[PDB]
Amino acid sequence: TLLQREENIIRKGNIDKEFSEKIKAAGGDSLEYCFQCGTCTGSCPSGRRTPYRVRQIIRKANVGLKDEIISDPTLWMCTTCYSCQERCPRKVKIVDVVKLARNEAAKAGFMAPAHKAVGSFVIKTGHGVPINDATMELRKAVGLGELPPTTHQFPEALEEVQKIIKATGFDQLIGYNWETGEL
Amino acid sequence: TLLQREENIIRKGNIDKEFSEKIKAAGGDSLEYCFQCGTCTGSCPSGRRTPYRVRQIIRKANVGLKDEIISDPTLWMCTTCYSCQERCPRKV
Amino acid sequence: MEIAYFLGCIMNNRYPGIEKATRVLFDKLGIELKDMEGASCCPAPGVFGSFDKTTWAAIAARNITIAEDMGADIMTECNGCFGSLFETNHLLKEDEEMKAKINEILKETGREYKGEVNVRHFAEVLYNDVGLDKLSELVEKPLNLNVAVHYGCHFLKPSDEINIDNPERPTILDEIVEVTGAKSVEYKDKMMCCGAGGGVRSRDLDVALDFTREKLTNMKEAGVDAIVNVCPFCHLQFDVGQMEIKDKFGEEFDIPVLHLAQLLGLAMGLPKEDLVVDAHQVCV
Amino acid sequence: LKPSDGEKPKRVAFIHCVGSRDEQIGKPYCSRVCCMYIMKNAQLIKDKMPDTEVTLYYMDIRAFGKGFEEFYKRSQEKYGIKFIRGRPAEVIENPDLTLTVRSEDTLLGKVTEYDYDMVVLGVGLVPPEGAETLRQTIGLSKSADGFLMEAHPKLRPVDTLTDGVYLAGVAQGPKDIPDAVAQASGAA
Amino acid sequence: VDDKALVIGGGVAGIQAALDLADMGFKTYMVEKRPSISGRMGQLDKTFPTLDCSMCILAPKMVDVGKHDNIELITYAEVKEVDGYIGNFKVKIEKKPRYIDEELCTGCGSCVEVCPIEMPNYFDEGIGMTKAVYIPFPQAVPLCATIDKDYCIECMLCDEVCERGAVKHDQEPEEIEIEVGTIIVATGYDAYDPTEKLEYGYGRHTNVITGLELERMINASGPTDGKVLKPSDGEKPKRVAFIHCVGSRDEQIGKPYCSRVCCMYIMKNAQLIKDKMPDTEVTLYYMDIRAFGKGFEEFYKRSQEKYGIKFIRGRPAEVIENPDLTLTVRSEDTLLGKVTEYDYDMVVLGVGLVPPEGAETLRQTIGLSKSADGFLMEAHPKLRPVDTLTDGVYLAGVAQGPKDIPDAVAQASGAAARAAIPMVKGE
Ligand SMILES: Cc1cc2nc3c(=O)[nH]c(=O)nc-3n(C[C@H](O)[C@H](O)[C@H](O)COP(=O)(O)OP(=O)(O)OC[C@H]3O[C@@H](n4cnc5c(N)ncnc54)[C@H](O)[C@@H]3O)c2cc1C
Ligand code: SF4
Ligand code: SF4
Ligand code: SF4
Ligand code: SF4
Ligand code: SF4
Ligand code: SF4
Ligand code: SF4
Ligand code: SF4
Repeated sequence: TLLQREENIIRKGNIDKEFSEKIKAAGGDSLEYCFQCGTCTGSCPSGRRTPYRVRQIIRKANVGLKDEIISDPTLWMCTTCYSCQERCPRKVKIVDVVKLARNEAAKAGFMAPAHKAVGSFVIKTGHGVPINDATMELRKAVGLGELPPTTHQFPEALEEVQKIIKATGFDQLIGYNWETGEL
Repeated sequence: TLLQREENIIRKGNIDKEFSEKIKAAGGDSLEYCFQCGTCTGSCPSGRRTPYRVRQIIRKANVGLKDEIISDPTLWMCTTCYSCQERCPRKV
Repeated sequence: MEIAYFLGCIMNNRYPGIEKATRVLFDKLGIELKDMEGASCCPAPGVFGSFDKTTWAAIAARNITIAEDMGADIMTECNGCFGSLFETNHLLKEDEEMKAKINEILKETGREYKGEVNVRHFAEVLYNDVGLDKLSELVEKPLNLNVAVHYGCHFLKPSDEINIDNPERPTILDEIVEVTGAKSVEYKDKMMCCGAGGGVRSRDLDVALDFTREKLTNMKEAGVDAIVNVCPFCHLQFDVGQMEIKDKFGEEFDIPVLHLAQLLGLAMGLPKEDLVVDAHQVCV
Repeated sequence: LKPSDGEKPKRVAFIHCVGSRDEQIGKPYCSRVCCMYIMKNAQLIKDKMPDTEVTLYYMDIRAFGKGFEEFYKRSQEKYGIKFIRGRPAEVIENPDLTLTVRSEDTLLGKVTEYDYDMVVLGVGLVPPEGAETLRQTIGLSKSADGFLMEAHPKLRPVDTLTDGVYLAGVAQGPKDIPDAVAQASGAA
Repeated sequence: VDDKALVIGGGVAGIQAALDLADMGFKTYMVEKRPSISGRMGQLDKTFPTLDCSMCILAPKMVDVGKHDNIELITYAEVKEVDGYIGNFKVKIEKKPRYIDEELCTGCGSCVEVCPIEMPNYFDEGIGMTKAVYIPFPQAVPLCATIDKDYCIECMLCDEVCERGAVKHDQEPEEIEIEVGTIIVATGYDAYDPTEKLEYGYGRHTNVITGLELERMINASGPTDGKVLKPSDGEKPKRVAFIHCVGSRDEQIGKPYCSRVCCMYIMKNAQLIKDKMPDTEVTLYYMDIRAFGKGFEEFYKRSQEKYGIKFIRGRPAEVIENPDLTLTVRSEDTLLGKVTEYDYDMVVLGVGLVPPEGAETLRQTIGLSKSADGFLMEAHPKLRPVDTLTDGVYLAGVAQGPKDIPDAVAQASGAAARAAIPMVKGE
C-alpha cells in the first residue's frame, strides 16, 4: 500500500523552532533570507547524481524540520565545493548551514563508521591518514626522514592532540574508548 | 550507495513531446496554462496520505515526462473528487 | 625569506615525492622552509568540521600556534589543509569569544593562539613572492605536455575570504603551469569538484568516484596527457580512484596525476628519484 | 487584537492574491499593491509585537517598484517573516476558534496544515461602488478589468477618448501612491 | 522666474515633457547627446502588452518636437555647466561637431551609400553596421547625417556626392549659453552589461545575446531585416531560452533591485519569436513573474495559452557552450525539485536597467542626489515623485528609476505641470 499518514503532511509536530534558532545563532543566520531561487541545486554536482537537494535542506532548516534533516543520509552528499555559495544571489552561507546541520546530526548519532575510523586514526596517531611501512621505505629512499616531523615523530605532540580531543569531548562523540583504544 | 546517475537529472532523453501533444489534443489542452500555484495539491485528500502530488503530475505532463507518469503508482491514487478542478485559479 | 612548512597527512604519508619536490624547489628559490615540529592533521575539514567545529578549530589553532612560536607564516600545498587552517585563522582573528574558547581549550597543552601569523597557499606564494619571471628563469627542461589543471574547490573558495583569484574562471594555476612549457587544456566542467571533499570519499565512495569519473571523461575528451593539482586530497582521489573505477566498471583512463610541485620539478630537471613516482598508483 | 477575544494573536498568516489572479471569480488581473502592503503590515505587526510569528502564502512576490525588492529582503532579514510559496487550498476554523491553513508548500512539494491565531486576506482592488453610474453619466468606456479606459495604453495614459475628460490615480487601474500622484500631475 | 525650461534627454519621457511644456506656452530647449531623439523606445520593435509597433506611435511625436515653434532641439550636444537657481539657471551646452551642416543636410543618404569605411551603429546595440557617415535610423529627427572622425579617413567622396554642400570637415564644437527657469532631467537608462556574469558566458559563447539585441534583431528595420538568426551561422534557432533577472536581484554583483520591465519584454519577445517562427521552442527561466501592470497578467496567461511558451521556475546555475555551439542551460526546476540540463540553439539574457553612461557627471553638474539603486532621487518617495530637493529641477522617466513607457509618460506630464507652476507664478 502507498498509505502512510505521517510522511506526506507537515504539522507543528514535525517542527522544532529551537533547532532553527540554534542554527541561526551558531553562524547560519543568513538562511533566514533565502528566497528559494534554486541556483544552489543547479550548481550542486552531487545533486546531479544523488537525491541530495541543498535548496530543500535550506528550506527545511528555515522551517525547522530537525528530524527530517539530521536523519537524512543525503545530508552527507555535500562535498563543500562552495559552488552554490559563490553564486547565491542572496549571499546565503550555504556551506556553513550544511556543516552546522551535520554537527547536529553527529550529536544525534548519525555518524558513518568510516568517519569515526578517520577520527580514531587522528586520535591514535594525530593523522587522518597515518603513514604505512611502504611510505616509510619510500621516504627513506628519497633522502627524507623515515618519519615526517609530525606527531608521528614527537609523542608529546600526540599527547597534546589527545588532550585537545579529550577537552572538546570528540572522543565521546565518536565513542572512542581509551582503555582498549577502540570504538 | 545513494548514487543514481539517471533518476536525479532531466535531459532531452527523459522527455517525450509527442506524449504532451497527444494528451493536449485529447482534451488536456488546459494543462498548457498551469501557473503551478499548488492549490490542487493542497486540496487533494489523497495528497496528504500518499506520495501522490497532482500539481507535479500536471507539470510532468506539460514537460513531457511520459515514462515518469505512466509508470507511477501514485497516478492511481486520484479518486476523481474534483476539488482541485473546482478550486483551480487557472481553470485547468 | 622564511616560512613555516605545513605538511598535512596525505603528502607526507602517501606521496612523499610531492614533499621532496617542494623542498628542492624552495631550496632553489632561496626560501627557507622551516619544519613545524609536532604538527598533526590540519585536521581534514571534511570529517572534523562536519562532526564538531570546536574540535576542528582547536586542532587547527594548535597547528597555527606551532608556527606562531617561530614567528613565521604558514605555507601549505594542500587545498584541504589550506582551507582548514585559513578558515580557523580568520575565524579566531575576527571572533574574540571563539578565540577565548579555543584558548581555554589550548591552555592545558601549554599553548595560546595569538593570531600573529598568516596562512598561505603554495601556488599563491609562488605567484606573488617568486613571480612568473623567476620561475621561468629556473626552467631548464621546457616540457611538451598537454595537462588538465584541477584547481580544487578549496584553493579559491570561499572567494569572499580568500580573495586569490576569480573562482569561476581563474588563471593563476594555468600561468604557473604554462611557465613550464606545458599547455593547460580547457575541458568541460573544469571547475568541478573531484568528489573527495566534505568527507564524501569515506562516506559514499561511489558518489566520489562518479565525480572523478565525470571529470576524467571530460579531461579525456580534451585529449590531456596528465592531471595537475595543488591538493594531495584531490591527488589521492584521482590516483586511487582511477584504479577503483577500473576495478568497479572496467573503465581505463591511464591519465597520470601530478602535483604542481612535481610538474615544476620535472620542468626544472630534478632527479627522477626525487619525484618518487613509485608512490603513484597510476604509472607516469 | 483578535476579533474573538480582544487578545493579541501569537500566530498570523497572510494570504496573497485574494480576489485577484483568479478565473474562478472572473478576476484575472493583478491588484499590484497587495504584495507590498501585506509585507508592510507583517513588518508592522513584528514591530509592535516582536514575539508574533508571521507567515505569508504567496504565488509570486511582485516587489517591482523602487526600493520594493530591498523591502522584500528586509522583511526576511530584519523581521524574520516566513514566506511559503503556495496558494492556500482552505482555511478551517477549529473549535477553539484558531485557524488551520491547509496549503501545499510547493518548494517543499508537500501539503501543510498550519495553525494560526489570525488570518489576513490580501484582498485586491476593484472599481468603487457606483462606478458604472458615473461612467455612464460622463460617457466613458471601461477596460477589461472594470476600470476606466485611457485613450492610448502607451502614450496617453491619463487622457480618454472623450475630449476634455482625464483620469488620475486608481480610477485608471490599481497602482500605488507615487504612481497615482504622477498620473494626477500629468492629468493636470 | 524665467519662463523657459530645459529638458535633458530626447527619449519618450523627454519628448513628452518638452511637448507638454511647449503646448502650455513656455519656450523650451531640448538637449540630446545622440544625433537623433527617440531613446530606447525607438529601438523597440513592438511594445507590451499590446504588441503595437513602437515606432509607428513614437515617430509622430518626434516630428512634432522637431517642428514645434516653442521647442528648440539641440541634438548631439551635452550639458556642460549649470549655475544659478530656480527661475535663474544659466546653462552652458556644447554642441559636438557633426561635420555635417544641419541646416543644409536633407538626410538623403548619398554620402552613406558612397562612404567606404564601416563602423558599428550605436542604434543597433553592437550587432549592426553602418558607415563612418551615418543616419542612425530612417525616422531620425533631425534627419541629418553625422560623421564619426574615429573612423573617417577623409577620402572626400561624401563631399563629391553631396548636392546640398552639407559636408563640413572643418566644423568645430559649438558653445551655447541659455537662460532657463526650470530643468527636467529625462536621461533614461542603459542596458546592463552581462559580461561579468561569467557563468552565463556572455561575450564568450557565440549564441548568447541580450534582450535589447533581440529587440534590434526582431525589428523589421534592424540589421537582420527583422529575422531572428543565430550569430554563429546566420540560421534561425529552433530552440530559444530566456533567462530572467540577469543583472537584477543579485547581491553577488551589487544589484539588489528589480528592473521592473524584463519579465514583460521577455514574454513579449518570446511571443514575437513564436509569431514569426511558430515551430520554435521558447523556454523562460524565472524566479517571479512580475506581471503587475494593466493587462499584464492577461499577457502572461496569453503567453502560456496561445503561444505555448514554457515557464521553468528556477534561476539557471550555468550556461555551457557545446562543441557544436549549442547551449546547455543547467538549472533546477524548483517545482519539479530536480536539476535539468536542457539544450537550446540560442540563449537570451533578460538584462536589467542601469543608469546611463555619464550619469555621474551630469548629476554633479546639476547637483542632484542619487538613490540607493544609483538612479536619481526624488524629493519624497510618495507625494513628490517627479520633484527633487533642488528647487526648479525635476525628474521624468527612467532617470528616476526603472519603469515602462506609460509610467514614464505620466511622470513626464507631471514634471511638466510641476515645472510650469513656478513659471506661471513668475516669482
Ligand atoms: C529590451 C527592452 C524592452 C522594453 N520593452 C518595453 C515595452 O514593450 N513596453 C514598454 O512600455 N516599455 C518597454 N521597455 C521600457 C522602456 O524602454 C522605458 O520605459 C523607456 O524607454 C524610458 O524612456 P525614457 O525617455 O525615460 O528613457 P530612454 O528611452 O533611455 O531615453 C533617454 C534619452 O536621454 C538621452 N540621454 C542620456 N544621457 C544624456 C545626457 N547626459 N544628455 C542628454 N541626453 C542624454 C538618451 O540618449 C536618450 O535619448 C523596454 C526596455 C527594454 C530594455
Ligand atoms: S542559491 Fe541562495 S537564495 Fe537561491 S535557493 Fe540556494 S540558498 Fe536560497
Ligand atoms: S558546497 Fe555542497 S551543496 Fe554547495 S554546490 Fe558544493 S556539494 Fe552542492
Ligand atoms: S490549481 Fe491549477 S494552476 Fe494551480 S497548480 Fe493546480 S492545475 Fe496548476
Ligand atoms: S480529483 Fe480529487 S483526488 Fe484527484 S487530484 Fe483532484 S483533489 Fe486529488
Ligand atoms: S500584487 Fe502580489 S498579492 Fe497582489 S494580486 Fe499581484 S501577485 Fe497577488
Ligand atoms: S550630407 Fe549631403 S549627401 Fe549626406 S545626407 Fe546630408 S545632404 Fe545628403
Ligand atoms: S570623408 Fe569620411 S565620412 Fe566621407 S566618405 Fe570618406 S571616410 Fe566616409
Ligand atoms: S521584472 Fe522580472 S525579470 Fe526583471 S528583475 Fe524583476 S523579477 Fe527579474
